[PDB]
Amino acid sequence: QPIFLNVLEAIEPGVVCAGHDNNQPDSFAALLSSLNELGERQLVHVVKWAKALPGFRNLHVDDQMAVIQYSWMGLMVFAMGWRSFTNVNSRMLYFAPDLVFNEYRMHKSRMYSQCVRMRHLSQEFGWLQITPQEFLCMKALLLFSIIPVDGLKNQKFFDELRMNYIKELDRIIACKRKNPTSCSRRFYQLTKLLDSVQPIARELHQFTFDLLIKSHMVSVDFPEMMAEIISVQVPKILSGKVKPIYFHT
Ligand SMILES: Cc1ccc(C)c(Cc2nn(C(C)(C)C)c3ncnc(N)c23)c1
Ligand SMILES: C[C@]12CCC(=O)C[C@@H]1CC[C@@H]1[C@@H]2CC[C@]2(C)[C@@H](O)CC[C@@H]12
Ligand SMILES: O=C(O)c1c[nH]c2ccccc12
Repeated sequence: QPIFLNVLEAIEPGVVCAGHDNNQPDSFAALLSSLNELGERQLVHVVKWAKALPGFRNLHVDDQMAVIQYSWMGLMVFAMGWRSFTNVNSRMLYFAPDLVFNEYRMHKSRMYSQCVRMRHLSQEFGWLQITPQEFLCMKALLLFSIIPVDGLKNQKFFDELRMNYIKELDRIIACKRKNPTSCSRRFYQLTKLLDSVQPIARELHQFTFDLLIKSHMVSVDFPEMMAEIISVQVPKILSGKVKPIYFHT
């Protein structure tokens, strides 16, 4: 910053619609299918976003795809939680302008427990009085928060990149604090918030995987990219071959 901050703010994705038909009565098939589609559409914005981040191209072409394919879920949840807080003060999950989840939908989606956790994450944005800038940095960092236990092709470039994004988050915290104790206190809070995202993602990873398996049974449509990623990338995470990077133990 100003350089770093300018970029993140300049590349922040715009509003993405789900294409849901809010005129038809709610149903598991319709709601989940809409969530899946929204996922596809968003995945495209995430790829272009990540491929605009400072130094992202320092990563091997294969690792570039790897990081996105593993962290998309977390990235989308953290971003969904930020929208819910700013647009409806966490009252409901603001997936998209045409896809807002109230208590009833949280129930009909059959993933109420997961909606509760995500909504709790949204509430954190308010309790911790997270700023738009702190949010942007954290989200950028989420892209580099999950890798295979055996590392990537060019692991070194990844470490350097992750290290630099952590440094940037530090400057964001320092560029608005006089006390040397307030800074350390904030960083602690932010890393705690970042970690709390992984557990929520894993539960969604397990849920979507199971849904994909019995998709044909429950009449739930899965976009092309979503189906491929969930049947090839997600399993690696659920089997322990790929794991998130926690700040705290
Ligand atoms: C070769 C290359 C160059 C840049 C990026 C971001 C990637 C990862 C990447 N690309 N794509 C397509 C092109 C199918 C939309 C992806 N779709 C889903 N997940 C991905 N990680 C990616 C790959
Ligand atoms: C990432 C999405 C879609 C993008 C968003 O705003 C967050 C939201 C979180 C729940 C995901 C959904 C995509 C489709 C999934 C993966 C369903 O299959 C089950 C959980 C859904
Ligand atoms: O700030 C970042 O994210 C950076 C990634 N690669 C770099 C090289 C020099 C300075 C900052 C960065």
